[PDB]
Amino acid sequence: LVMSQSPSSLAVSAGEKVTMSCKSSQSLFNSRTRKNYLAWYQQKPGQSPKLLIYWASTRESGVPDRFTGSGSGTDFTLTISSVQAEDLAVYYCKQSYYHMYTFGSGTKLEIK
Ligand SMILES: [Co+2]
Repeated sequence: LVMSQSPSSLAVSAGEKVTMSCKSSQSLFNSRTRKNYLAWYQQKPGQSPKLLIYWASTRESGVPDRFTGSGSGTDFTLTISSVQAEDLAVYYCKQSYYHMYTFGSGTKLEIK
């Protein structure tokens, strides 16, 4: 199961908005639980990953609503409104539909 992300890199100014995509090779929706098993992680310079959103659109505790996840099946999106300098990082989507979870290659976000 391959996880494809785009674009590879983004360079924007503070206050702008960005949208990144994550496409799964197989549908990640489960009709029994009615949940898309797709998560988004934020990885800051030299640190371990931080879970941001799970079940495609549900935010973790303390995560600002500037971060918005959406999509279902095979095509997902993570949107960041009014980007801030602190958001500088690499964002990864991760599927937990199968035993062995899989990560996408990520989208690097840099602030000008
Ligand atoms: Co999930």
